[PDB]
Amino acid sequence: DDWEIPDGQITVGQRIGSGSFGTVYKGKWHGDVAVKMLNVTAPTPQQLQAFKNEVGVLRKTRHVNILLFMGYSTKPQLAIVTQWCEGSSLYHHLHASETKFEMKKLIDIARQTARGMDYLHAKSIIHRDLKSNNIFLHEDNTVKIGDFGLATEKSRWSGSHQFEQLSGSILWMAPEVIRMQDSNPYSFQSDVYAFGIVLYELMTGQLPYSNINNRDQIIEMVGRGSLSPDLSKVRSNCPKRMKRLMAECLKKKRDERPSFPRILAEIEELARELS
Amino acid sequence: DWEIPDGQITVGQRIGSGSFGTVYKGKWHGDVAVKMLNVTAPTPQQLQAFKNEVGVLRKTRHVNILLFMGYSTKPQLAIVTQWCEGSSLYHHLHASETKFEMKKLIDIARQTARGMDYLHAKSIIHRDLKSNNIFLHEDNTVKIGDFGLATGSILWMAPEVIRMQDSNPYSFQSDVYAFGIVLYELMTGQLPYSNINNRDQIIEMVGRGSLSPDLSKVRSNCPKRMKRLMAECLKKKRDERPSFPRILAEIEELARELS
Ligand SMILES: CC(C)(C#N)c1cccc(C(=O)Nc2ccc(F)c(C(=O)c3c[nH]c4ncc(Cl)cc34)c2F)c1
Ligand SMILES: CC(C)(C#N)c1cccc(C(=O)Nc2ccc(F)c(C(=O)c3c[nH]c4ncc(Cl)cc34)c2F)c1
Repeated sequence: DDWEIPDGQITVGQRIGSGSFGTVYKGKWHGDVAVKMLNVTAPTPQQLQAFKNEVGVLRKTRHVNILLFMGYSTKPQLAIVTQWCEGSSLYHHLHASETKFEMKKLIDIARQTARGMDYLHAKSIIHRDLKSNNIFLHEDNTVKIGDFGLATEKSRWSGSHQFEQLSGSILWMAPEVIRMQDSNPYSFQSDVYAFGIVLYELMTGQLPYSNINNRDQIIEMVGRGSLSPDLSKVRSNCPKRMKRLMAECLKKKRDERPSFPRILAEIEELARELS
Repeated sequence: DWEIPDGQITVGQRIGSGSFGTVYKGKWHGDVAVKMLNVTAPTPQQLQAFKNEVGVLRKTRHVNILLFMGYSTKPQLAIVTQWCEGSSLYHHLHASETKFEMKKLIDIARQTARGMDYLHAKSIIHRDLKSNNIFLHEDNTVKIGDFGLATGSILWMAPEVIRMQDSNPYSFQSDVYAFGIVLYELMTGQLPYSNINNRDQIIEMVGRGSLSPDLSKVRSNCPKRMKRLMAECLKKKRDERPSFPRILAEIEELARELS
């Protein structure tokens, strides 16, 4: 295969992070790359299948707003090679750094994120974990959507042990995803809900549910339909179109949420109005 | 699969002519560029050129190479890529005469060498590298393409190429020479031979080895290692020029030394 990179070519440099996703390094290969390695010793069946699936998903993508897949290696380690992203995630900017973006820039971040997601859905790819920490602000001018924490081990059990491991994603999980009444409750429409929460973050500067003190309460109440983000907390310069669009993306009945083509078109119209 | 069904792309403003056909800005999950052949039936030559271009572009996944996104065959042959925002390096250096700091000039050289190293690793010869084919996307990321008239090549032609030595005088080393001329443009802010008035004189004298770029025009803060590298890339004899892995390594090292 054309995207396999022979052993010896990549210089694997600094370790950036390790976790349930494997280990990510900065590397050199015709310039800067990121290298995600999924095993150290002989890979398990699970690891091999996770690697094959991730390469298969990524190889379907060629879009400016989706992390650029570049290649893979299989020996001595399973490795997925992509572009290097330079900067911080949207989550890090908004919630860890007190970055103060101008509204035109908040809308551009929304617009680029919507382009990437519209593209994914056109390629029949449900992201499954859209959230502001997976929206990379590369060189502070380009959004790159990735899945920067994809767990290699998948649980077999549709259960409440899942919520610990997915604690970093609870705020972006649609109500039907929380309730898990289907064995795989993820859809294009659950990605749209997550995008609604991102809109909330951009237009309020805050995470939803900031006054709820524990995750179990969020899980219970969002599941029951008794907790919803406080939309009144949008900043005074929030455009009217964004108030409407955010409420539509957060609709409790999944089939009432708008599609990404419609979301994108609305945000493109807004951006034109502000320019 | 990369075929884009008809009707999905909104074809917008006409930008210019391409290497074949016509380039437009378009909409397709965001901005794109679309190069279309606006004929009702393509010739064998046109179909082959389309196939060769899609085939080459599909082999590329690198931040410094224009991103291929898809193609269409009906009703017209079309090649779809990312839209590049900004201007070419030619435009910045020679038209706007944008005043870049030396750190940025070196970064542009470094990014161009990454893209070219990548191409040559993928067994792709560019054949028309020049500053008009180096797009400065968002004023800071190099995208190498072959933009034709959307953004004229004798100044970048190695002596063996300009003298028409044989029916196909191109090689990785003629790409290296073209890169040497891009280095010259970056480091001097000028085109080579800016004082020579006649194209035929340039063709004759560069081919013979009696005219070469005036390296005295390099800016006083051009690092010595960059000037020497440029001179190596510009060697009149093809086989004396360095490979891109060596070029890239040298630029990476000299850039590290500056900062
Ligand atoms: C298409 C989709 C649904 C999206 N969207 C998806 C599905 C599955 C996985 C990924 C996915 O993105 N993989 C992946 C693979 C290799 C990596 F190195 C990294 C990775 O951490 C980085 C890749 N550059 C980086 N620069 C800087 C930093 Cl700090 C980290 C990285 C990575 F996240 C994306
Ligand atoms: C891989 C290689 C050897 C390199 N390197 C190569 C070989 C052959 C052709 C091309 C090649 O680049 N094709 C191509 C196809 C479609 C286009 F729309 C355009 C195109 O003008 C643009 C694509 N975005 C653009 N943003 C802005 C503007 Cl002003 C123009 C464009 C284009 F140049 C590249």
